[PDB]
Amino acid sequence: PTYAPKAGDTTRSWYVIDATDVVLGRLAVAAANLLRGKHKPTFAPNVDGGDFVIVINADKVAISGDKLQHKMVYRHSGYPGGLHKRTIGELMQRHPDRVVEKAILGMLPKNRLSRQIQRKLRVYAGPEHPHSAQQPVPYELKQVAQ
Amino acid sequence: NAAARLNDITYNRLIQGLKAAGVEVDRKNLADIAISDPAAFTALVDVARAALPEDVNA
Amino acid sequence: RIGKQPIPVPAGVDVTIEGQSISVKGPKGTLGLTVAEPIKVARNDDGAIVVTRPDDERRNRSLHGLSRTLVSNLVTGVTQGYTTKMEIFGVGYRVQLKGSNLEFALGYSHPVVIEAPEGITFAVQAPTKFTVSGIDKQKVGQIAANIRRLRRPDPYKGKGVRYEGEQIRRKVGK
Amino acid sequence: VKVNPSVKPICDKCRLIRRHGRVMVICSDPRHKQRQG
Amino acid sequence: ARKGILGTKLGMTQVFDESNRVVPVTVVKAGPNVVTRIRTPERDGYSAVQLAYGEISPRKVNKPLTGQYTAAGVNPRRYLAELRLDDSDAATEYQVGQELTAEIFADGSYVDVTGTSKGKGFAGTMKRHGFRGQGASHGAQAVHRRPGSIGGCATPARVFKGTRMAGRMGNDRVTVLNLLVHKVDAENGVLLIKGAVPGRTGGLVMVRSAIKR
RNA sequence: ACCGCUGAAAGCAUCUAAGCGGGAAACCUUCUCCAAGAUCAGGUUUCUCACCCACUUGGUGGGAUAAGGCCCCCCGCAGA
RNA sequence: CUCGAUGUCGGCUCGUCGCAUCCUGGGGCUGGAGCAGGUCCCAAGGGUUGGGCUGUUCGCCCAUUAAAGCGGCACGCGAGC
Ligand SMILES: [Mg+2]
Ligand SMILES: [Mg+2]
Ligand SMILES: [Mg+2]
Ligand SMILES: [Mg+2]
Ligand SMILES: [Mg+2]
Ligand SMILES: [Mg+2]
Ligand SMILES: [Mg+2]
Ligand SMILES: [Mg+2]
Ligand SMILES: [Mg+2]
Ligand SMILES: [Mg+2]
Ligand SMILES: [Mg+2]
Ligand SMILES: [Mg+2]
Ligand SMILES: [Mg+2]
Ligand SMILES: [Mg+2]
Ligand SMILES: [Mg+2]
Ligand SMILES: [Mg+2]
Ligand SMILES: [Mg+2]
Ligand SMILES: [Mg+2]
Ligand SMILES: [Mg+2]
Ligand SMILES: [Mg+2]
Ligand SMILES: [Zn+2]
Repeated sequence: PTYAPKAGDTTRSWYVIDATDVVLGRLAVAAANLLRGKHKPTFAPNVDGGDFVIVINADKVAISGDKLQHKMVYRHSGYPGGLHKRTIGELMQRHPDRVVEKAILGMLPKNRLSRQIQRKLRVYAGPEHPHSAQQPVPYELKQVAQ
Repeated sequence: NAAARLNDITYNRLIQGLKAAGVEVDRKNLADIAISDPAAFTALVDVARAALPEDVNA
Repeated sequence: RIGKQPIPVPAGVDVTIEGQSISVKGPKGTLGLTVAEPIKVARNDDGAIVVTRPDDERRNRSLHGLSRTLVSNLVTGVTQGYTTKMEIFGVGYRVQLKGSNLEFALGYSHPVVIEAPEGITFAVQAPTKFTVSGIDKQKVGQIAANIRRLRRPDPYKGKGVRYEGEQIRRKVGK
Repeated sequence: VKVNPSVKPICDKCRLIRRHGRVMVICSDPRHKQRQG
Repeated sequence: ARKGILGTKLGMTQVFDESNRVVPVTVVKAGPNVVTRIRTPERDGYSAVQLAYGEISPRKVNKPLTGQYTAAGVNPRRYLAELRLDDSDAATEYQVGQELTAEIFADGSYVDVTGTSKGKGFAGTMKRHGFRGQGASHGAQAVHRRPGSIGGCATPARVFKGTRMAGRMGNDRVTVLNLLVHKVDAENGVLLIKGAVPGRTGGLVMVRSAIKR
């Protein structure tokens, strides 16, 4: 039978991604794949493989000006007329890490396992992170030539 | 695909190169090999890469 | 045909180049500027200003004229600052010099006071004539427009604040 | 400012321009100025 | 520059001013307060000062609270509350162990009084939200105080959140704005505040200088 | 919405394509209230800070406690 | 679609949403002297009365008001009247 990962089989590592000029979608896809563990040959869709991901410089991500001016973020509180909208520009002014985190979470499978997968994600706006005790190796986006 | 991209090649070209080299190893056994003998998988990658044509876009 | 024209340099005391940025000095203060990336500002045999750009491109041809006119205005201002002469029309309408600010009497209950921004000089010659001077053309024009719009247009009687010698529309009314 | 889907100059001094993605006609006569909408 | 004090609502009376007008006043016993603690930005993230008010027997205070009071070196009180200052902490005008009295206010000033409104129990819609009810005659059948309709129809097949209905009422925290301090009595330490103050007689009340004035 | 400053492409002009302003009971802060079940379940503090038995010795079963709390009791303008 | 049942007008009670804006807010033009208007653009935060006649909706009228807006929600709402 094909290999099925057991408890204790999976191993985790720490990655730090600098988002100083990466496009938001590119960075989100890379982080989502790293979190899920699709880069490992031991991957199984029912097992939370994958590694911890730290994103720094979340305020420096690359977004177009028209997107900053026109892309909406919606929320409904549940009350009548409870729809609240903010632009990506205001969101980046206030909580830049939330824009990145929302983009990443939109790209994970919509099931229970993603709730446990996303616990390994840390997004910081500045160039510093508190997890120096762990040793996050830097990760850069690469494209395998075809 | 995970193992191929680990060895820096796409699934596309790995399959095409294995077909060109005439290796008829199954996908099931290819995945088993990828998990169990990474050195053997690497050797298969070099074989497929060699069998690939000089320019894949012509 | 603007942009393919060198800029004469009367003084150019401290013309410097640092990554599409320039600064100039002379008889007046210094003002910094950053050039657009596709447009290059270069020095010539007698130190003139020339703007270069990769030809045959819409976004480059458009930026060429802007890059030339910006630096020409900069050197013109550093040599002699820009001054605007505007007058006041209307019965009893007048302006007064109150220290550094200007006090206006345009028929309002309250006294209208305009505070002079940094780098801008105000001068009153006559009770209904006054000057706004400065180095930066854009700032001088902005303050002049602010002062000009102190009153709504009046085609019937013409009372308000006007630039010197400009023609405003008129209507018969009654 | 007249607002109609069809804007075209009325007199010889009306200038047809396009600013901020808006096709509009400017002229010295204030009652001649229009914009598309 | 907000000032604040804890006190007890003593009840209402009436008084006359210089223009010989009657002034309905609420008497508040703005008792002596001790601070016991300062909230600094560098240590908590905000600026505020604790306030201790109310005489209590030391036998009635458990060991943790007793230790908290011991650390600040003051005798335990009954109530403990924080006056949220502005971001301009200034790290001064308040030392641990300082006493505040009623003379921090003055005649003619304005204050904000916060308290806990009296409890009303389970209250119907007419009392709780001023619903009109239905008619008492002309054929009405047992709907004299009933709400009536609470929604539409198949579109939408639900009741929206926040619809006004019957339920528990009162016991809320309430603040009243811009109350004139008619007079401060220094000897007995009370404030004569013109108007009504939330809560019952004997309830704890916090008095603050009005932000709007 | 509208009103502009600087300004070429297009030697002029142009609120605009670079840029910079003003601008409403609309929007966001500011005032009032709820709020960490905010499962990312926070912060500042203070108190106890301690035992015994069994066992396959187990992040195991029990028992006895500290700080503290609850029930019982006398009541409330707190309340089905 | 509903015939082995989907209760039909008007009113009351409770609402909620849209803006094609009635008032309040901001403007352009005017055959806009001023007061007042007309027309067009932006704007939905709040507000938008009480009676006479009629089963009425609608409509006419009385007295006010800053104003007495237009619509959707099973022509909202009868296991609420
Ligand atoms: Mg009644
Ligand atoms: Mg009946
Ligand atoms: Mg009955
Ligand atoms: Mg009855
Ligand atoms: Mg529904
Ligand atoms: Mg111009
Ligand atoms: Mg039928
Ligand atoms: Mg039948
Ligand atoms: Mg049936
Ligand atoms: Mg309605
Ligand atoms: Mg509209
Ligand atoms: Mg007239
Ligand atoms: Mg008008
Ligand atoms: Mg509205
Ligand atoms: Mg608002
Ligand atoms: Mg109906
Ligand atoms: Mg019925
Ligand atoms: Mg029904
Ligand atoms: Mg009915
Ligand atoms: Mg029903
Ligand atoms: Zn014209």
